[PDB]
Amino acid sequence: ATPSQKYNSRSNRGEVVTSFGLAQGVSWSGRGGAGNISLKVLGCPEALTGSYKSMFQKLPDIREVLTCKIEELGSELKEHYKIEAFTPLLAPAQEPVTLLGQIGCDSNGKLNNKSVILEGDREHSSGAQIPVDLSELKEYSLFPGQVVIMEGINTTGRKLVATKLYEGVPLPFYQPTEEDADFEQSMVLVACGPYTTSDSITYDPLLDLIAVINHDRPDVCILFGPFLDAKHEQVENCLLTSPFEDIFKQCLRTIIEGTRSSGSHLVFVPSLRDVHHEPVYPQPPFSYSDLSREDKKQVQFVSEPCSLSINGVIFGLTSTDLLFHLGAEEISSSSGTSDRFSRILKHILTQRSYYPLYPPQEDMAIDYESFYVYAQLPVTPDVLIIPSELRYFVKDVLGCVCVNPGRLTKGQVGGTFARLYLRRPAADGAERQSPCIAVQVVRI
Amino acid sequence: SKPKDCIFPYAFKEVIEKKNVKVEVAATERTLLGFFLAKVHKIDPDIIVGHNIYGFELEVLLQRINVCKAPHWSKIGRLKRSNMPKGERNATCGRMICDVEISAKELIRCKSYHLSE
Repeated sequence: ATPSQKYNSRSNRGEVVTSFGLAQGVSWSGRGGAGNISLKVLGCPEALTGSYKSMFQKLPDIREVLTCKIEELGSELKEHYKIEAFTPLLAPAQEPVTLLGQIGCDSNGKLNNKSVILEGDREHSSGAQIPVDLSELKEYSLFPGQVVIMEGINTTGRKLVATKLYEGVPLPFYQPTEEDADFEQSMVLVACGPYTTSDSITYDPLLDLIAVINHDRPDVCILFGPFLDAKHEQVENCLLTSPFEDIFKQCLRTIIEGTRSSGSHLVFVPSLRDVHHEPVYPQPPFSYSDLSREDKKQVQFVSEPCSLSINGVIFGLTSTDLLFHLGAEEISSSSGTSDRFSRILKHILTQRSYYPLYPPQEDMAIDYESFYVYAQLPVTPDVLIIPSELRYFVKDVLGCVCVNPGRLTKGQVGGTFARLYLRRPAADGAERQSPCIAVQVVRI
Repeated sequence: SKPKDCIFPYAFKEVIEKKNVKVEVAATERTLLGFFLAKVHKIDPDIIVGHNIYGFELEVLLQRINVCKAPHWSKIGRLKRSNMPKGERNATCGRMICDVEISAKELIRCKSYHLSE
C-alpha cells in the first residue's frame, strides 16, 4: 500500500541536470539496431569468461602480486623520467636520493600527513618500511597503496624528509585504425542500480527506464547492478517468498522482453551487491541460459570491471564505488580551490588499475590472483563510466571523459541516468580528438 | 669545534691548558678537518680501526670534507688524486679500514652489534 508512493509522485521527471560537449535539446533519437555495431571486449585475457578459479588464496602469491605491481610501475616511471638508479630505503645517504615505494599508513585508521609510511620494493630495499616527513613538500596527493617515486633526504636511514613528488604518467590512448573511423554516429544510455525504492519491491524505476529506452531507441544501453540489492531491507531480513535466482531471472526477463521492439543492444554489468552472484572482485559475467536465438544478438553479459570497445570507442566499466572508497582516504596539500573529483580521477588514470587502493575498503572482497590478470587497464579508455553515490558529474580529465550519473534511485526518491553521443572525427589533427561528442545527465 | 652558531664557553683554552689534555680547539669545521688530515698524513698509519665506518662515518667525513673544501682530501689515503667520487671503497686507497662491527658479526653471535652491546 505505502511503498513506492514518493517516487511515483515525483515532479522532476524529464529534467536535464547536466550537459557537456555541444548544446543539445531533449530529442536524443538514434537508429536502434540499424547500421554496423562493433561491441567487443578487449585487454588482458578477455575479461574472464568462466565462473572463477579459487576461493582460497596463499600469502606468498599476494606478496608476489604486490611486488610485481611495484616493480613494473617503478620501471615504467624510471624509463620515463630517466632516473639513473634507485636507492635502498634503509641505507643512509647525505646527498638527496630517489626512492621507489608504495604509500601506506602506520595504523588501522584514516591516513593523514603525520602517519605516512613508504614501503620499498623487494628488488631494491627488500620490502623495508620507513616513515615519511612531508613538512618540506609543497604539492602532493597521497592515498594508501600508491606506487610513488620520491626525492628526499635520508641521512640517518630511519626517516625520509621528502622534497619532491614525481607525477605519474598515464597509459597511451587507443590508436584508431582506418576501419574504426568509418563508423557512423551512435548513442549509448547508461544507468546504474538500485532500480527500486528502499521500501518497495515493485521495481517502478525499472519500468520507467524500460519506457525511456523504448522511447529514445538508443544504439546501446548499459545497466549496472545491483538488480537484487543485498542491502535492501526486505532482502537482508529474508522476507521474500521466492528464491533470489528466480527473482533475478524474472527481472532479467522483464528487462529483455520490454526492450525487444527497440532493437538496442543490452549490456548487463554485475555488482558486488547482488545476492545471487559470487561476492568476489572481479566478478564473472551473469549466468543466463533461458535465451532465444534472436535475443542472443541483442543481449550481452560482461564482467566487472570491463574494457569494452563500442564501435571502436573504448569504455571502462566498473560497478564498484571506487570514487567514494578512494576519496575518503586521500591527503592533499591544497584544500581551498581544488577539484577533488578531478584529482582522484587523475590518480585512477595514472595508477594503471581499476581498483588501485590497497588495502581496499573493509567490506570489499578481492581475489588478488585474478585481480592481477583480469582487472588491469590495457590502455587509457576513451570514455570512463564510474557510477557512484556522490553527486553526478562529467569531467574531461587527461583527455578522458569520465561520467558519473549516480544511482537511478537514491533512497526513497528517484535519481538520474546518462546518455552519450559517439562519433570519431578525422584522424589527422591535434592528436587527441575526443570521440565522445556530447554527454547529458537527465533525471528519471 | 663549534658547528655554526654556538660559541665555546669562556676560558676554555686556559682550562684545556691546565689539565694537560692534547686537545686543539678549532674555530670552524674546516679547520678541524684540516687538522685531522694533517695528523693522518704526518702519522701515516697502515690500518685505521673504528666503529660503523663503512655504513656511516666514512661517508659523513668525505661529505663534510668536500662541502667545506678542505685542503688535500687525498691525505686521507696514500695516492694523490684530484677528483673525489661520490667510489666509497677506493677513497681511502693505501690504508686498510678495520670495521670492528663487521668482524664482530663475522665472529661473535649477539642480539645487536652496537657499540654499547
